[PDB]
Amino acid sequence: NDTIASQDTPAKVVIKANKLKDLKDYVDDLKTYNNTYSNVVTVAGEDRIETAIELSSKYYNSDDKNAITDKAVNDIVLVGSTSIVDGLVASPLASEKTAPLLLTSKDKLDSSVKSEIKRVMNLKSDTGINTSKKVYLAGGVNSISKDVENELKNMGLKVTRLSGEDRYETSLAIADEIGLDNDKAFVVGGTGLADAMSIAPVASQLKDGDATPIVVVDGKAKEISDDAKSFLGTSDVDIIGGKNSVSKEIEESIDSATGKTPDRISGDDRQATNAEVLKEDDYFTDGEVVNYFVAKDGSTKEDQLVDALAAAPIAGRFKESPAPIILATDTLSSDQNVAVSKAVPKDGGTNLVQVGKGIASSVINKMKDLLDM
Amino acid sequence: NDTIASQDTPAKVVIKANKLKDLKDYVDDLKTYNNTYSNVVTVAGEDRIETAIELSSKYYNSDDKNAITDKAVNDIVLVGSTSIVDGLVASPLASEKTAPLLLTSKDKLDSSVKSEIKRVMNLKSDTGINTSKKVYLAGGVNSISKDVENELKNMGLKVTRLSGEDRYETSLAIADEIGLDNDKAFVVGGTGLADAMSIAPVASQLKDGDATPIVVVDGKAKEISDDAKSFLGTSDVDIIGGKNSVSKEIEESIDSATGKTPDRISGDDRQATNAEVLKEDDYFTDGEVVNYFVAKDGSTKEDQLVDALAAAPIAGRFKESPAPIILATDTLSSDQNVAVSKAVPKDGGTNLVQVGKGIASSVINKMKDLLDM
Amino acid sequence: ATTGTQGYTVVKNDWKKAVKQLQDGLKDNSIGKITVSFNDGVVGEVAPKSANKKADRDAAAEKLYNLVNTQLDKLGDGDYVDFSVDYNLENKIITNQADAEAIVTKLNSLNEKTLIDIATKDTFGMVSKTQDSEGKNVAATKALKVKDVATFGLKSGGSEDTGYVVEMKAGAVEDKYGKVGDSTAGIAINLPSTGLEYAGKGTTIDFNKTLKVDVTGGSTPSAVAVSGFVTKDDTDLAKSGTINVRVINAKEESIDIDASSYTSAENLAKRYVFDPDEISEAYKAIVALQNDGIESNLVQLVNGKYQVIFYPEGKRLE
Amino acid sequence: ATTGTQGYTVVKNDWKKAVKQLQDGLKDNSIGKITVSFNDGVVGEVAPKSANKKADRDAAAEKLYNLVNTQLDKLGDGDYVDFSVDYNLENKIITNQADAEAIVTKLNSLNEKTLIDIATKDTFGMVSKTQDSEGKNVAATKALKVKDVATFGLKSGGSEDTGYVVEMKAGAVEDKYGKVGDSTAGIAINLPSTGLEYAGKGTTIDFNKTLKVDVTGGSTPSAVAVSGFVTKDDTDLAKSGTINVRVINAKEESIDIDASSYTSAENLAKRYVFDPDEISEAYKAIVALQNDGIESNLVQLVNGKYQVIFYPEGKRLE
Repeated sequence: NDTIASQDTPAKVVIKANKLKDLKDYVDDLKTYNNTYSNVVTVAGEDRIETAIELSSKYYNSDDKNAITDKAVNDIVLVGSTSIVDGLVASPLASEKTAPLLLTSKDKLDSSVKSEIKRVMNLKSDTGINTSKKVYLAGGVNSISKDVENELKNMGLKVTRLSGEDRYETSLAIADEIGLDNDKAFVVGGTGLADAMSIAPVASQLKDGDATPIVVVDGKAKEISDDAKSFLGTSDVDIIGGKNSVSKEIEESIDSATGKTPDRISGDDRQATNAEVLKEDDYFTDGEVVNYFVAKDGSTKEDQLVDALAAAPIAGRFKESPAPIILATDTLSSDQNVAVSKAVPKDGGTNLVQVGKGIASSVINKMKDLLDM
Repeated sequence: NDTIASQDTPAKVVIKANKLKDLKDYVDDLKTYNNTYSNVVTVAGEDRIETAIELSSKYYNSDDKNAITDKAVNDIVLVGSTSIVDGLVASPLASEKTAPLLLTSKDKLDSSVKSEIKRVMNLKSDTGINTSKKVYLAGGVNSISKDVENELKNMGLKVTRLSGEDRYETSLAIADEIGLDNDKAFVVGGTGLADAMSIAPVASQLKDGDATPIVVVDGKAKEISDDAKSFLGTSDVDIIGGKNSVSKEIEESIDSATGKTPDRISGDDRQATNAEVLKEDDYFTDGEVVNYFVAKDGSTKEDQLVDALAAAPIAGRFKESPAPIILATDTLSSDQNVAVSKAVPKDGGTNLVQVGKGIASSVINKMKDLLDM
Repeated sequence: ATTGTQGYTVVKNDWKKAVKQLQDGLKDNSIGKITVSFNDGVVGEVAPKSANKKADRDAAAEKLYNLVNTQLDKLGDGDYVDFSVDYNLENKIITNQADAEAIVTKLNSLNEKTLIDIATKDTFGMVSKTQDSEGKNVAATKALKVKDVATFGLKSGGSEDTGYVVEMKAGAVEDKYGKVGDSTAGIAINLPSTGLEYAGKGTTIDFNKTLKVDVTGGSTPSAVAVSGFVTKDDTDLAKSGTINVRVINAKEESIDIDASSYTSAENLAKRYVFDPDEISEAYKAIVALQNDGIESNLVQLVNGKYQVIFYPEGKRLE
Repeated sequence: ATTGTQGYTVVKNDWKKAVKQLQDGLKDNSIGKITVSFNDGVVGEVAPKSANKKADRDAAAEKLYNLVNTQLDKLGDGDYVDFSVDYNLENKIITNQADAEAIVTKLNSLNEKTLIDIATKDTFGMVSKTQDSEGKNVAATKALKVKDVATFGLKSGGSEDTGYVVEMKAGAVEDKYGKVGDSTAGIAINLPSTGLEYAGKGTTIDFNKTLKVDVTGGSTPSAVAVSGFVTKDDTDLAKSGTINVRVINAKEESIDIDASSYTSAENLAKRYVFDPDEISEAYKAIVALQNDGIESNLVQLVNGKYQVIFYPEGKRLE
């Protein structure tokens, strides 16, 4: 009626009760609190830049239990910290390249970021930086200036810039690098920032190594661009967002070009659209989604969606079960609550990762309830 | 007349010359600059506390080429950042225990230090802190307060305090933990702080796992303490420092107690004594010392010898060839210049580690010349 | 001996009682040999030179204590002492004469307990040996008590070397079994002829079965018998084998949920990290026991309270 | 090819000339086969169907270019192309009739060069075949020039298929070797009977040894000979074997120490990290060559300049 304990154990815990039911309840709570203090992690710094670094340090070149890689990486994806628009579709790139998505100030490369780059890639004075060490700049000069690009080159790294004359051309530059190999692509409107962040984790899900590209299109135009049409070829397209993000005209345009009827995952607002991504069976299976990420929705400010941008690749590759990102600053929507409820198994969730500061307590609490944590 | 180059090589460097001698000179300079930008490291932060952390992060639980250990450690040695006197003889303890020597503020455990402790010991929320994780506090309450000791206990670490009513009793507490197992001990005067730092690397040299203890004695007293006599037993003693640090009376006292004639390694000043430690054949072999550490001498301020304190264990265990510490803030002494000259082989030095900020450039340059770097 | 094994884990504070039990075991001849280890290394071996000699068993017990008392008493963190205990319950004896007399007085405390009541017209009981003038049974003077059935006391020829033996001697009863006013002759009361001895060979007297009446026939009784000593195995554990005991430098944490003040499950999680599989398996064993009839090693009834045991990995950070 | 093995490393910028040399090698029949690899994977094999046919050799050369020209021209970072070259210099031929005639005219430009001067009383030279009335040697009419020794021109039966061959035909000389006024008879001049052909079998004509006079005897000469074609190996490398060539996407850094402006050793160290053992071995090879005359593969004389090659690990941080 006993086992021989390890010599290093700090205590012998004997939990007694007259009633087996009172014991049951205690041991249940113990389990919950044990798992919760173990699997309910917050990954945040004081800045948006620090949050991205925290993500990189935890998940890339890390001994952490849920790390994407334990060895040094060969690729970085860098995004302008303010410019959510330029790097909007960079998450699937970061995923495919086995790279952290880091944020930098536009003018000067942040010393914090420089340090993390050295750490994650294992760059040292005594060791040569061979041509396999690569840094992708997602955005033009207005998001990541030439000054920063030259500073990265000066340290001895190969620097490829994925950019165009506008957000649309820039997205195609990024999407082109990712490649449309699995006959599937995601399309988002120019202003549909939260929508791109809802789908980013899904796009970041790798199948035989390849991520799925996201393309930004002019949602109020008569037609999409020749470049978009050429890139999209004859692939299945899922439009993320409502008519106000990507019009009826654009849907037809994509229909005509591809010759295949595009799907539409959308809601009345950003939180509804986020819920729909989770509810969509193609992206997630009912009662088989255990790992979850939470980040701000960008209702207060749009550029605060960069937390989700940095997190999305990790969410896509997380453990052995891809995770969505729930978008919520102050409050979860009714649609989200439902979505998670149907997504999570009977047993409940096994991982919850809050990304960034300023996410209200009710939100995490609600998530913990829904996941039984 | 050629080799098949690696695919990842950034260039093919062809160095040509009409005169073989001009080539010789170029390739010689190349070698020097190549080794120097590789093996002449500075390890310093903005604070004394940060310098110690930098040392820990570089050499303990590190993938660095010259790291003391690549896995997580089980022991920390903590010292009050201002109190050089209390932790004076802690370096050989840190060495024997395979521990970094960290510095903390007396009242509040520094967040920087707390973070490094977690990193170096690999402490995590999801993993249990078993009873093998130990933190030694070298000093009484006036160097490291109860507040800090309780804060370390609260994190889940075993905390043993090595202290006494004064510096002398505290040294014996530390020396007692190290153990006088190899029938040998070092003795330094109460005011001989620089002398203790000169010998600390030597004391930190392990032989069959064991370091050699250092004991502080009242240098102007008629006799050493009963506790010192009891600890020292019948062992060989090497006194470090001149008459003004440890009197003739004390030498006799140690002679009488041990029954063995104590040696004396000393000079007219601290820099001379430092040189003598290097010149002493028992501690270092002529033309076989290639690795060198440099730190401030404490002439400007005595407490600035904490850099040497933190470095000394690493110096003792460095690579496969123990290193001394040269004590010099603004200038090397004539004795030091000579000492290194005789110490270094014909080939020159292979490693130079500057520890801390305010070491003058002439000093490092002189060292680089003496070591042919 | 080894961390995952079946065996006992004694905390430091209780080392004295644990060693005393091993000493008692050596004295009463339960334990043939104890191999002692300080951490991973075997340091000593305790065994009486001849089990049949009392002095040799006491010598073994003294040596055992002398060896380990300082190591256990001053046990540091991470240190532990393992005892591999070769035992054999069939060799166990009652080596103290005071212990044998303690059983005799335990038996004597039942002397006044009524086994069979005096008979009535409705209910069967004790009747007289001879019937009335009409040829019907009449009630007995007194009820049948334990004092009427047998006397107790230790047998002659016992010793500390070989062991003592509590003995039961059958009495005599003239009164018989029947109903008052019944024509059928009272049935003779069969007194204990067997199970008259008890040596205590790793077994204890089952008082539910010892000196109990056994009426045979049901509605029409034909025979009445009173049992002698009926024993029971004092443990579920095997008669012979080897047992591993380990002392560790850990504090015992008593969490009584029924108490006025106890450590909440939250604060317990805050203080220690538990192995998830250790908990989940314990929880599943509780749920299974609650919902179905399924008993488990993980959950057990001890001292009128259901309990689980956890040896956490270590303390939790912060 | 494999990293660190013996073989050639061509930078991207020079891929065109490298492939042209392989093409020329295929055309002139030096190269029997080339196995091509894009990165680690073998993608193609170039070889003429029959080496004796010109068309087949040209076809091989065209195929080689067609295969690799896009891969090499657009070579990305980390990518490389390896050529395993089965060669045999003995099979090498002169495929152009213009090249053969260029050698003939090169030989014909020596026709007026005097090999042996007319004899004097002091110095040995050319004398007449018959002595004067008194029985002493008399000076020859003309000196011995190259035109007197042999005529040049390409041999009949040559073709682009099999190859052309420059031929030397020995002349005739009546005049002999001696001193004027000497009684001993003039020594017969041995004209070239061997080395009359040159096909260019991986060799070039050594003009220091070709058509040179070889007087035997010293103070008292006994024999005089004029050599035919004496060749020299155009490269130090073996006649037959297999060689590995690798193109990489790296920039070439020419560091000429004799130039007005070059990269200082400091700035070079600042820009790249070098393998310490790669340098030390190179330095030791230079010192050894400087002090002791010991030659090495690591340091070599090329175009009147001593050179070393370094392939650094990568660029240096900061």
